[PDB]
Order: sequence, then structure tokens, then C-alpha cells
Amino acid sequence: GYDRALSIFSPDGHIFQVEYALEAVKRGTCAVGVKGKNCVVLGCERRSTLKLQDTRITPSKVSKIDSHVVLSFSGLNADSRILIEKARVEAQSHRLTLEDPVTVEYLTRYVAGVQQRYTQSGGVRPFGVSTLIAGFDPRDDEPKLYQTEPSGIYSSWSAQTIGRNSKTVREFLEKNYDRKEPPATVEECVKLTVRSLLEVVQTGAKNIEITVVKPDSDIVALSSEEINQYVTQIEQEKQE
Amino acid sequence: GSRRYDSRTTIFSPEGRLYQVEYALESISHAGTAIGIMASDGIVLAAERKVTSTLLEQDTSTEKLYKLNDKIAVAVAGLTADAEILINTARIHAQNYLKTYNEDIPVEILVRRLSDIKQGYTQHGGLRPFGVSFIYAGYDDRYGYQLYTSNPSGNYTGWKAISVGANTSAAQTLLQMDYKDDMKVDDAIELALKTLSKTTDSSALTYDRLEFATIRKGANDGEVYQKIFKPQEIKDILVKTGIT
Amino acid sequence: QFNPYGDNGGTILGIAGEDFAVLAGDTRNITDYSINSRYEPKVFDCGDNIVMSANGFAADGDALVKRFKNSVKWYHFDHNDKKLSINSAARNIQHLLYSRRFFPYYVYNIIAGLDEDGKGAVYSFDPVGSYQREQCRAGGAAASLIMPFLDNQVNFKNQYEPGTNGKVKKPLKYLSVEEVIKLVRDSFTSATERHIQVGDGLEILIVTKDGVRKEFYELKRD
Amino acid sequence: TQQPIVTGTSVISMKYDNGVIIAADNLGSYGSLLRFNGVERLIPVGDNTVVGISGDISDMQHIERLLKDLVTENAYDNPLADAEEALEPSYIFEYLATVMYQRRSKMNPLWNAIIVAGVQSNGDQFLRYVNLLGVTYSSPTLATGFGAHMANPLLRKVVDRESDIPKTTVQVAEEAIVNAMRVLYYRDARSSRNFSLAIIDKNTGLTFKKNLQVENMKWDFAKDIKGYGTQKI
Amino acid sequence: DRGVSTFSPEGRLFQVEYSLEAIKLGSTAIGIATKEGVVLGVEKRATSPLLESDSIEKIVEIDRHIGCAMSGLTADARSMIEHARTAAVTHNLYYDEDINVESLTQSVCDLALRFGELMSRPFGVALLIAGHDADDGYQLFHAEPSGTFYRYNAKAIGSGSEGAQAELLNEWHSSLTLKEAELLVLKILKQVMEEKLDENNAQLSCITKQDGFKIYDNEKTAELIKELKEKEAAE
Amino acid sequence: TTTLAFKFQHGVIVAVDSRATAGSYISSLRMNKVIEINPYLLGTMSGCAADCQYWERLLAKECRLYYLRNGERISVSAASKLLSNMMLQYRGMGLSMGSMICGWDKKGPGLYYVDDNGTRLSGQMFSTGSGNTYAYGVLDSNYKWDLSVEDALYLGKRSILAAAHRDAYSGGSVNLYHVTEDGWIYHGNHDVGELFWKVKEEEGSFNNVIG
Amino acid sequence: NNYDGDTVTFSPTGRLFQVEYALEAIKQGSVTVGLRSNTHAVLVALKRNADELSSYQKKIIKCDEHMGLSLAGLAPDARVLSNYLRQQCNYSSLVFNRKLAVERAGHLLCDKAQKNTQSYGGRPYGVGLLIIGYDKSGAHLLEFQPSGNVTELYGTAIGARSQGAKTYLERTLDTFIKIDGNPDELIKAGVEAISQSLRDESLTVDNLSIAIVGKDTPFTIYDGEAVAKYI
Amino acid sequence: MDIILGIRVQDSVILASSKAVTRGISVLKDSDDKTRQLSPHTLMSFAGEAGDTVQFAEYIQANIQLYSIREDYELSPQAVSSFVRQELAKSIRSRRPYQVNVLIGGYDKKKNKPELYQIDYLGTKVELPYGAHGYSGFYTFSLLDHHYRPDMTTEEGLDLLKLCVQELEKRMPMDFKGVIVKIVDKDGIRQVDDF
Ligand SMILES: *[C@@]([C])([C][O])[C@](*)(=O)[C]([C]C1=[C][C]=[C][C]=[C]1)[N]C(=O)[C]([C]C1=[C][N]C2=C1[C]=[C][C]=[C]2)[N]C(=O)[C]([C])[N]C(=O)C1=C([C])C2=C([C]1)[C]=[C][C]=[C]2
Ligand SMILES: [Mg+2]
Repeated sequence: GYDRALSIFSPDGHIFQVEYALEAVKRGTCAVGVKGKNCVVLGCERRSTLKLQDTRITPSKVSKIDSHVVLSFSGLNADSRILIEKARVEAQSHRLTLEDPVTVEYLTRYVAGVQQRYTQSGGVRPFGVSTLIAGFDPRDDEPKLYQTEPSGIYSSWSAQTIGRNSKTVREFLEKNYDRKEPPATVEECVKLTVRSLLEVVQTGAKNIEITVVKPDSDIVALSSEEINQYVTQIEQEKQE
Repeated sequence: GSRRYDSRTTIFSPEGRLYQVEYALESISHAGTAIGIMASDGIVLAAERKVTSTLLEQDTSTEKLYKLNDKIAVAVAGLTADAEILINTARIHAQNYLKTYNEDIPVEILVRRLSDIKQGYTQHGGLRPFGVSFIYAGYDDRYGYQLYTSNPSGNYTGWKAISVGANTSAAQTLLQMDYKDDMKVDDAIELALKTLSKTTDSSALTYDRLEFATIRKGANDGEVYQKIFKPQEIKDILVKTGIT
Repeated sequence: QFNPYGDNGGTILGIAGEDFAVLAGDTRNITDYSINSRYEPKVFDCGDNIVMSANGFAADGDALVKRFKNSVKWYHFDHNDKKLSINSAARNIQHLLYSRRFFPYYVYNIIAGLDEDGKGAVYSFDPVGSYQREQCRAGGAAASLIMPFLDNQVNFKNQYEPGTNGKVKKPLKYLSVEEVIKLVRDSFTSATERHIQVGDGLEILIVTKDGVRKEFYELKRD
Repeated sequence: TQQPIVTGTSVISMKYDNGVIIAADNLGSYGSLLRFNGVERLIPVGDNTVVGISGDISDMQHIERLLKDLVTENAYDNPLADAEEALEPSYIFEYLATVMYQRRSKMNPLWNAIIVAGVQSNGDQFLRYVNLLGVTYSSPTLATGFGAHMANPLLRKVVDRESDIPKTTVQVAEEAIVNAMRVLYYRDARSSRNFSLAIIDKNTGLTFKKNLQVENMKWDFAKDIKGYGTQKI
Repeated sequence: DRGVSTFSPEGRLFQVEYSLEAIKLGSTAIGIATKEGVVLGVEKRATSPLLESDSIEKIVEIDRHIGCAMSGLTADARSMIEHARTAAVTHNLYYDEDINVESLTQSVCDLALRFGELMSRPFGVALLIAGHDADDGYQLFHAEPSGTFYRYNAKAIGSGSEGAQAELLNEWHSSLTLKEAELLVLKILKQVMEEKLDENNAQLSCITKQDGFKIYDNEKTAELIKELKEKEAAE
Repeated sequence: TTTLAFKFQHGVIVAVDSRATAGSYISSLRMNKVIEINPYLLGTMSGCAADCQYWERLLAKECRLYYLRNGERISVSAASKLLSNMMLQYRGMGLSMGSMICGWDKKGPGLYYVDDNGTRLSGQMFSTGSGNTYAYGVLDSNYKWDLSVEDALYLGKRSILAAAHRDAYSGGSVNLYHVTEDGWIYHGNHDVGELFWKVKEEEGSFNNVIG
Repeated sequence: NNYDGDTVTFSPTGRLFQVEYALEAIKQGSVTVGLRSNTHAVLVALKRNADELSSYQKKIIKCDEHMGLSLAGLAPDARVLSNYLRQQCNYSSLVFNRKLAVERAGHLLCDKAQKNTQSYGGRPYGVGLLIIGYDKSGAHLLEFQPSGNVTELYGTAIGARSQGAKTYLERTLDTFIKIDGNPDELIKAGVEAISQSLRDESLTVDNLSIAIVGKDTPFTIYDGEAVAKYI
Repeated sequence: MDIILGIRVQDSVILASSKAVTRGISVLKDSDDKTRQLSPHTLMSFAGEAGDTVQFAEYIQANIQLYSIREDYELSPQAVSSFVRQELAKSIRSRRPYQVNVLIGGYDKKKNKPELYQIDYLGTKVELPYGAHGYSGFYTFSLLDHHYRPDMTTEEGLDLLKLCVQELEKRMPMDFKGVIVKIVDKDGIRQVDDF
């Protein structure tokens, strides 16, 4: 079998293949995650270079791993499918062996472990993908939001963004998001998520996707018109 | 040892691109243009054969349009030999699904499977990727008529109208201009041929330089029919639309 | 058809004292109605103040003891010459036995020594690996002859105090090493009389804080 | 799992003051057929060890080759192969015992009963038994098959325990062995008159005697025996 | 290119030496061993204020009597911790006892050089393994990706290591109490850290014979930080 | 053997005998048929002694690793399932094990029966071993949810006594346990010989027996 | 230069540079001395520390009751090779009821090291070993190099500044060989030999490591206050 | 385990399954639920060798749930039944086959029709208006042959089911401790708590 060590250390102590995988994430469309008091919202950019697209059947950016956990990403689209499939299999495997659905922290730790494994296994390259994993643990009303990256490190975030121009939207979130008082309602949480994407997106038409996840496996995706109403209200307040 | 001669096909560039995937796409850009157009009452697949000869046996020839099952077909752009490897895998996958669930395979599931195979060659194994881009035209009872494309990266996307191969930039602009959502198959047939006629590198578009196919609910009652056009039938539709 | 098992007879006895322990066993080795050897040692010093005897099918018994002695050696290598405690040896032996759950070591194993508090300890095993710490245990051919005698004379079972008539039990006073050896010798002398596979010789290994000592006694050779 | 085909019967042995004696007949039986009459079942290993084998002859020939190869392998990169690092009886026995027990544990045994007789470097007598089950034991007298039932009782009258070994000379021990071989010829239906005997002494070394015969046999009393009860003529 | 298990002309494995450079870029971790216990402390180093700092888990329990702190490519430590926990509990299964700290450390270090063309590269993380057993008492070990492990009275790893190690050189003595060690870790962490040390961006932990391995609460550490400030202002 | 376990208002009672047999020979008078997996988890043993000890001690390893990974105690449901999945690996290979996994977790007190076939059942009351029928008779007629800790301990003790008396392959002594939310509590070793005569006199039961 | 990328490549002059680079790792290692008489064999090792807070890296490893070695270079490689020796010593005992000859132990190490010098992908061992032992042909001392070369010697030394101790033993050859039935005097000669390789630092209580094996003496290691006698 | 029944009426599928679990000569449980929800509108009851039944059912459940998540779509009862049949047909020639018989009751939301599939351990699939496994059919099929209509209501289906259980309780030597009854219709799966 092909055993070639592709991910290796350089004289300065860097693993270039893992670092170049982060550059693939930088190229990917922007993804944002914001957790409110009783919910988490996942926002995603859709680049408008591709029109004549069939939005019914085109792979959505946010993916359900289980009925209570979702996963969005930035980076190589094909790579993300492999992580999502593995995550979905592990979620059912956990229910089957332990008789409880996975916690969001556990699912994140598994996906992060897969990414790490691909940084020190022979004949494979790292995943060019960073993920945002969000949801609610079974019988728990505390929101969960985690991030992973090609190296395999993961951590919990009050709010976070990844992908192209993520530096800008992170700048926005750092000054706008208050820890002492997070978005109390769904509206406030979605509004803040849309506002953050409007710093980068371009047009607020079909370029913004929003997915709201609430406790007890209550997950819904907002439509174009529903999002467009947020876009309208934000700019009308801005004209002042 | 052997390491000396390894090209390392599955690595990132400093910019975060996959070298071999990008170079495979460069190969595909020189291949004959293939177009897919989805209408409300069917799908059209049109494709241009590359600089043919008069001594080529056209009626028994197939380099662009292939049948995966009774409901799904593909247009090819790139290395034909590479495409046939994948096509036969897709045909088997469709039959496996039918044997397991006793239902025809949904279009997307077949597309995802093939795209996952392409993905694998970019991440592990140390082998060159498949130099192939597909346009998938198919029907199922969930989403109805569907157009997809996949490329050597293993990434796939859904489309109302799309082109692959040579002159896709020019072709996509022409399709974006004249395409409408309430369009019908007969109109889509005309759009596909008109787009090829303007984007072609050849002097004139003729029947012997084309492969054509439609997927219609224009079959007797609630069912779907695949029509791979014969040379004489391509000649007739070229006269009908007013190109020759 | 090939039968991979056999019966080499023999009988063993382990008794735990207050600050000592004994592991005794006869030295006769047999097949069917023949004597192979009148003196074939069956109880072994395995190091770290632990004695061991695997009674039953001698080939499996020798293999197990050999493997445990090896396990003690590698325990020193891997854990900085740390002394293998009797409880740790017992648990290790369980895993040696259960590694052959589906093709068992056909032996009844007993080990003896001192626990980490300096008190006498005996552990006893079945062929598949169930074990437990005991005060008194006879194993092998004449085990059923000896155990009841030990229940009576070591744990004072069914013995009460005269005058009370069954109301007050005989108190469980501790036994000295000299008293235990008397019970061991009488157990084997009695077993030799009524069991054909028992006889020839008796070898006893006594374990104290000072080390491992041996005592040998002749038995009837018929 | 197999069945033994061509077989060799008893191997008998005993310790004496300065060494050990071992003996075995030269017959290779094929069931009740006394098929092969020139079979050597005592196999010397160096000048300090004799391995006596009973049971399946095809497996004996295999063991014979393992021992021959063992000597070859021990000499490799060994300047002291004919001195301090020569093969000892205890090394040879433990090797065989390891092989026998492994083979029984794979349910494919070498269908034999083996006695390894020899003298160690320090002059100590070595005598140990091993068989198809991997069962091992040592005793002042050892015998396989019928020998265990008939020879041991006679040999144990000479050396009944360990303390009798220094009191037993080579002449007495050889006499006992030769008498035992006669008794086996009288009473073992799978035995022969012709046999081999080996003595390994710590002073005089290895003496290997071939083409020995059972002699001084009593048959004359047979003439007087008539019928099975009431018959007089 | 070149082999992964290649020796340099100086007699060192290139990859092992390069992994050590990655460890120098990692966040600071400090360990101090005393006769009353071993203290482990780490710099969390959050990349952003929105990152919930309590999810940064750079101090980890291996067994009740063994703890562990990490520095470098911390993702690489997860499989090492998993192996350590398995080794610790497996030995308890086989021998009905706690495993020696040295033996646990040796088991972790046996993974180190299992790389070639097994895993494709050495680990890019160093570990401070602290614990207690009956034979050798309170112990602190430094496990490297070279497969080598040294025992230490006190040790610092990470970006501010050589500066911290020089400070530990002067401060450590054989009669240190547990409380004194706690303040000493906090003092040196505060010295080498970029950002100002508080209960949210730094974490303490310890291992004692009685209570075993414990990670300190942010409320408990906050008091020790306040106690440190006052005693430094006292002279 | 005889083992039992039942849930009630104040947790779960666990009672077992201590006899071990090799044919008709009583090999052991006092064998521990309960395993202390952790301060809040217990496991009973019936069937092959070696199988019970090995696999339930291996379960404790796996339950312990759960705590280290998740920083939290494993549920009774999950622990019982790990064990049943172990049994399912050696499917038809000849293992003989019957155990009840007893404990307290976030759902409250938990009780699961698990055997060598892989069967895994949740329930209020279980009894395993050669004498389970005798124990069930006493349990079924005297069980309530509203039992006091003192009365519940006695019920499980008395139910084992019933089996120890009638079943030839049950006896020796009774080992009692009580599981609370603060953990399990050992309630001693009780010799059946002494316990029988005591219960006979105090209760008035076993009238047919002379003493 | 162009021929040092891997172990599978000879240079134009017939040299194996990866093996030579592995040999270099031994020279960087701390000094260790080996010597023997007709009755006993002794190892003396200068242990090295990382700093004042650190412990002193152990240099001597026991392989059997009658055999053991001292290391110089990559310590993990010594652990692998000593583990192999432990197994081989143990195979000889379990199968042949025979203590492994020291000479045969050297032949086995040679062959194990050699395989790593001829195959692609792997690497040579980066450690040197001094093996002592007492077998049926008396006391023995071996020197192992990761090139594969194993040599039987009266005395030797390997590691940094080992040339000084090696010269001393070459002068003392006739004296220390005759030290029969006197373990303390043989150790003294070893301690005096390793002292010729010291600069700046001297032999302290937690610095020095000694091991001995002989006629009626199992392989035992002396560390800590057990070697204060010889300082 | 023993008795599992199934009946397909006008607008729903009803499954009845015994509550008893026996081990040796003792009934360990009299409230056991011999069923698993494979999807919101598909229920599978099971009966066979001890241990194998639950392991197989949960394995099928996991696979269908995995499919549901992957495609964000519920498989038709027909598709699920075919998947289950293949797994059993695969199993029967294995080293150690899974000895499990199942009934799959589902409501097809596309066709707006209830569907009942009977599959035995060999992988023998049949679509039926009513079905059973083991000896259950011997007692009950004569009643079902007589009384069954395809236009029956759910309430009439339950009444005919009661009559079947009464006949079983009268003529079987086996005490199966009553049945748990579950209904599968357009609104999903629910349990009849009083039967
Ligand atoms: C009843 C006593 C059964 O009669 C009960 O189920 C006990 C359970 C038990 C659990 C843990 C520990 C001890 C007992 N079972 C046994 O005692 C079993 C029953 C049994 C015998 N053969 C058999 C059984 C079960 C299934 C298949 C086959 N008895 C044993 O396992 C026998 C083999 N063990 C012993 O006799 C000895 C043990 C254990 C032991 C001995 C003998 C000696 C020293 C230590 C331990
Ligand atoms: Mg007798």
C-alpha cells in the first residue's frame, strides 16, 4: 500500500501540509456560528459567481449529523462529505452501544480525532476543512458550539466564524457580542448572525443561508424571504 | 529507494490547492463541450465530438453520452477511458441499490457515490485523479428532473443549465442569457444546439460532430423515456432548429 | 481419537496461618494404575515469597507454573524490581488461565504466601480462572476426603462448647505452624490409606517473613 | 489427530552409581504383523546422551532428524561445541518436551513415548520421560508401554529409592535390564528377541551394544503341560 | 525527498529534532514536585475573547494517582492520553493494583519512536506526567517525542521554558510545601506569559496521596492569584 | 446458586448466596458472588464462576475508562449493554453467565438482567441461579415499593434463605447490599445455619423442620 | 553528501554514511567502561543529567540473572535491543533449559542490527552497547556497534572521551585480568579507568552507576549510596 | 420469543406482540416490548432466539436511522422490508445465522396506504393483509380468514385482534402474558395502553 509520509515536520517545526490545508479553508466560503441564551444559529455564505444553480438539489452547507446536532464547514466541499459521513456513522454507533445520543462535545472530539489522524498517517493528506459543530445535549437546555480545524485541535466558542474574510466578521463579533448578556431570543440571535455576514457577503439576496437549532431536536432552516426581512430591517436602521 | 520517483499526487500547494486536480481540470478544458439543460417537462443533453474523420463509424460510436440506467444518463468531458471505469462502477452501484431496496436509485445518491470515489483519489492512494467531468441527467419521484455536475476534485453541484469541457465561460454566459424557468424541452433542445453552434471551435456545426440525448416524461403516461439520438435524427433536429 | 488431556493424580493442600502459610502436596505421579515416579516435585518456589502448585494434568501444570515464573521475571523488568504481591500474582494467574478458556489448563491451582500486611494468605483457582482468597483449601484427587476434616479441625465447624449443648460455638483460636503441620501430615496419612493415587512422599513448603522453608515426610508406598 | 501405524514397543532404563543404562528391542510392528526386524530405537546424541523412543516409527524418524539437526545447529559459531558448550542431556530433553507439548496443543501429536538417558557435565545422572501428551516425569527407573507394567517392578527391586543408586554397580544394573528384556520377550506379544543396549558412564563414557539376544530362556516345563483341565494325554 | 527515519551527520534524527521546535512554539506548562504533592500548571492562551476558555483542556487526568500537562501540538496528545489511560486501567485489571508512574511514563514513551514508512511522523507535543506511588513517592516526569523521559524535581516546557527553568533553578528546594509550590507556578507563569495572568487564562492542578489528582476551580485559583499579589507587594 | 435484586423507594437491594459446587461436591462454602464495579455499581454472579469474574472485572475496566474519557459516571443502562455486547462476541462458544447490574444513576436506581445469550432486560425485580424459583415465591408475595430499608434488606435476606433451604446447590451464607444515591452499602455476611434457626424461632416459619 | 540520504546507498568509496552517522550518536553519549577478570565482569557508567532538577539517565540494563549491558547513545534503541536480548535469553531457558552463551548473544545482536543496514525504509540503531556476562566458559565482555560489529574484549570503553579510559585499560591489562575472587578491587580498577575520561565534573553519589556479574554473583546494579564506597 | 401478530386495515397497520420473557423454567419479565421503531411511520416487531432478536432489530434500526439522516428522507415500508429481507437472506448462509422472524408494519406517506410485511429468518418476504410467525397463525388465521375485510376501521381491527388473542389464550398451552398493541398510521406510531 501507499505509505508515503506526506505530513512531516520542517526545520522550523512546522507541518506545511497541515498549514496549507488551512489555506484551503481560507479560500472556502464564510461560515459563522452564534449561540444565544436558548439557541444556536449557523450562518453560511453562498458565493454568487454560480447562478443558474438548482438550489433544491444543490448540497446544503449545513448538515444534520443527528436529530439534535448539526455541522457546517469552510474549505474543500468534497473533503467535508467524508467527515460528515464518518460523523453520522459514529452518531448511530454511539446510540447503538451506549443507548444515548452523542453529546456535542463527544461528536466534536470524534471529528477532530479523524482530522488529527490524517496528519500523522502514511499515504494520506490532511482534510482541507474547518468545521463548526452546534447543537444541544440530550435533556439539556444549554447551547453548545464547537470549532475544529485540519490539525485536529478543537474548542468551544460563544461565537465564531471560519472561511474567507473570517477575520473581518470575527472583528465584528468581538465588539458586538456581549458574554454577560447574549442574544436572549431567536430573533436577536439570527439578526446578529445576518449582520455579521453582511460585513462580508456582498448582496443579501440568496447569498446568506441561516439555520436555527433549538433544544430537544428542534432544527429548522430559514427561507429566502424570511432572511430577506432581516436584511431589509438591518439596512433601514443603518440609514441614520 | 522508490521515494525518489514519487510525484506525490495527493498534496496541497502553498496556496491550498490540489495540484493534480487543477491540472486535470486544465486537461478537461480542451475536451469537447458538453451541455445540459433542465426543463419543466424533461432534460436535454448535447455534446460535441472532437475533430472527427469521415472514415469514423458514427452510428456505432459513443464517446460523450452514456446510459447509467433507464432513468439516469451522463455526458462526458475529458479522458474517455477514465470515464468508462467510473461509468461501469456507477452502473453497478445503481443495480446494488435496486437489489437492496427494490426501488430505482435516487439521482443524487448515485452522483454522491461517484463523486466520493473521485474524492478518494485526491486524498489517498498516491494515484493520479480521473481526468473526467460528468454532467448527470436523471429523474426520480422525489425531486423530479435533475441536472448535476462532478469534476476530478469530487465536488458536485446541481444546475438548471450547465456546460463542461471547452469554452464553458462563453457557453455559460449564453445559457444564463436565454434560459428561463418556464422553459420546455423543445425550447431547451434549440438553446443547447444554438449555444454549441456559437461556442464551437469548428467552422460549422454538423450532425457527424454531435451526440444528443433527451430524458422526457414524453412517454406513454406516468413514466420516463431515454432517447439517445441517432445520426439521422441529429441531422433532422439541426434542420428543424435552422442551423443547417 | 486423540485425547489431549490426562490425569496424573496427586493431591495438594494449602493452609493460611496468622503470620505464615503452608502449601503441601504428595510427590507421587501416576497414570491409570501405574506409578510414574515416587518423587516428582509438585509445589514450587516461584520467587517473591510465593509458592505454587498446579494439580491435575501435569503437562498443563508444568506449563502454567513455568509461565507464572516467567510473569514474575517480566514484572521485575517492567516495574523497577517491584515485589509482586500475592493478590497481584493471583489476579495475574486468572488471566493466564482464562487465555485458554476454550482449551483449558486442566489443573486445580493453589498459591500461598503473605499479604501486604504480613498475614498468611492462600489463593485457590479452578481450571478456567475463577479464584478467591481462602484460609484452607485441599485440591486434587483426595480433596473431598481432606476438606471436611479441615472444616472440623481448622475452623471448628459443628464443634460447640461442653455444658452449653449447642448454644455456644467453639471459639476460633489461631493455629501455630507446628499445629498446622500436624494437621497436614494427618490429612495426607489418612488420604494415603483410602486413596490409591496418594502416597510415596509428602513435601511441604512453609512461607514466613524470613523466606521459604521445606519439609519432607515419607508416606506409604503401596 | 492420527493413529500410529508402524510401532515400537517398550523402552526400559535405570540409574546406577556412575551413570545410566537404557535398552529397547529392534522390532517395528505393523499391528499384529512383526513387519520390520532391523529397527534401531536408541539414538545417541553426542557422547553423553541416548534418546530411547517407543510408539510411531515415522514420528521416531522425524525426531531422529530433529536431533541430528540440533547437533549441527549447536556447532554453528561455537568454538566450544565439543567441550563446555556441547549439548547436555537436559538441553536435549527440554527441547523434545517443548516440541511434544506444542504438538499435542495443536491436536497433532508425535505419537511417541520418549526416555532421555545421559550424564551431565558435572557427572550427575540424567533420566527423564516424555510422551505424546507432553507429560514429563523422572525416577530412578523408567519404562514405556509394557515395560512400565513388567520391567519397573523388577528394576525397582534393585533401585527402590534415590539412596539405592550409589549402592548399585553397572554389572548389577545391566543384569537387571537384560533380565527385564527377557521377561518382556516372554510376555509382550509385540516384542522381539533382538535388542540394543546403551550405557552412559561418567568415567568410561558411552558404550553402545548392538545385536544383543535374549538367552537362558526357560521352555522345558512346557512338555509336561497337557490340555486345558481334564485331558491327560 | 528524504527518509523520515534519517540520521543527520551529527547523529540526530531530523524529524525528532524538528518536532522539538514545534514544542517550543507551544503554550507554557510548568510542574513542581514536593513531598506534600506535585503541582501542575498551564498557560491556556486563547486565540480570541469569544473562545470559551474553560473548554481549553491542557491538563488531563490519566488515573486517580497520575495527572498530565501538555505543550506543543496538543491534538497529538489525545492518542497518547488514550493509551496512557488504557495502560493504567489495564495494569489494574491484570495486577489488582495502581501502576507505577515511571512504568506508565515508559509505556507512553514506547509510542514515541514508532514512526516510519506505524504512524508517519513523531508526536509534536511534550508531556509533563505527574503522580504518586507507594514505592518512589511523588514524581514528575518529562516525556519527549524522542522516546526519552527524565524525572524532574521541577520542570517547565513550552515557549517560556528556558526563562522559567532558570527561575525554577533558584526557587526550588527539598522542603517546599504544597501551598508554596502553587504560588511558585503562578509566579513563573505570570512572568513568562504575554497576557496578564488571571483565573481564566491560566489553570492549576495537583496530585496528592489522599485526594488524588484534582484540577483546581477558577474560584480556588483566583484566591491563590490574589494571595500571590499581596505577598509580592509585602516587600 | 441463588441471587436476587430488586428496586424500591429507597434504592435497590442485592442479595446472593455463597455456595459453589463441582458436581454434588460443595467446592466452596463462602464465595463472593457480588462485584464492586464502583461505589455506585454492583454486579451479581451466576453460572460459570470464571466467566462471571473475568467478564464483569473486564466490564469494570471499561466502566472506569468511561469515567476518565467523559469525566462522568457511566449509566446502569450503558454498563449493562457493554456487557451484553461482550457476551454477543462469544456467541455460541459456551460461556455461562447470568448477572444483574445494579446501581444508581441520573435516572434514579437502575437494575438490568444480562445473560450469556446477550439478553438484556430492565426491570424491578430479578432472581437468577438454580434457586431463583424459591426466592421469587417469597419476593412476589411480600414485595412493595413502599418498603423500608430495614424491611427490604430482610426480604432479600429471607428470600435467599428460602432457596438455600430447599435448593441443594444453594447455601453457605448470605451477602447483602443496599444501593443508595450516595453509593452502595455492604450489610454483611450471614451464615445460613445460624440464620435459619434464628428466623425459624422469631418468624415461626419452617414449622415442619424440627429444632 | 549525495549518498547519505538512506541506509541502502553505498558511497563511491564503499562507505555507508547513515551507519557512520549512527556511530556518531554514540560518541555524543556519556562515557561507559567495561572490564573483566577470569572470575568476574564489571560495568561502570557515567550517568548524565538534563539539569540540576533532573534525574540522572540510567545507563545499565539487566537482561538475565547472568547477563546485562550498558548503553551509550539513543536510550530508546538500547531498550529495544535489551528487550530482544531478554527474550532470547528467555527463549534459551524455556526451550533448552540452557543459559544463553554471551558469544551467541553477541551474534544475535549483530544479525538484528545488520538487517536495519541493508533494507530501505528503516534506519540503523543509534546506540552502542557493552555486554557483560558469566556463562559455562567463564566471564565475558562484548562491545556492540550498530554497524553490526560485535567484539569480545578483556576491557573497553565507549562514549564521549572514551579514549582516555581505553588507554588506561590497555596499560593495566596484565593487572586487572588477574583480579580473581575480589569483586571490590575489580570495580576499583573500573572506577579508576572511567576517571581518565572525566573533565571538569567528578564522580558523585548520584552520578556513578556500577554493575557486576561473576561465578557466584548474579547480575546486580549498584546506584545511589551503594556506590559511595567506591567514590 | 413467541407470539407476534399483525393486521393491515383501511388506514393503519396494527401489531400485537407478547410480553413474556422466559429463562429456564422461570418467567423473568411480563412487560417486554418486542418491537423497534425503524422510522416515524415504520414499526418492526420480532420473535426468535434469545439475544439475537434485539441485536438484529437494533442493527436494522441503526441502518434505517443512518439512511434517514443522510438523505433527510424517510424510506418507504417496501424499501425497508427489502433491506431487512436481504440482511436475513445474507445471514442464513453465514457461519452463525441470526434466528429472527419479523413483521414490518408501515404507513406509506407517498401512496397513503398501510402496508404489512411478513419476513422469516430465512429471508422469506410476503406482503399480507394479516400475518403471524411460529404457531400463532395455526390458531388465528381461521378467524382472520372469516372476519377480515380490507375496509375495516382501526377499532374493528382491534376487536378482531382481541378475538385472536382470546383464541390463543384458550387453546395454547403457553402462557405468553398478554400482548402489547401498537398502531401505525399517517400520524405515526402510538401504543394502545389498555388491552
Ligand atoms: C450455584 C452454586 C450453581 O450451582 C451458583 O450459580 C454458582 C455461582 C457462582 C458464581 C461465582 C463464584 C462461585 C459461584 N455457580 C457455581 O458454583 C458454578 C456452577 C457450575 C458448575 N459447573 C458449571 C457451572 C455453571 C455453568 C457451567 C458449568 N460452579 C463452578 O463454576 C465450579 C466449576 N467452580 C468450582 O467448583 C470451583 C470454584 C469456582 C472454585 C473452586 C472450585 C476452587 C477454588 C476456587 C474456586
Ligand atoms: Mg495410597
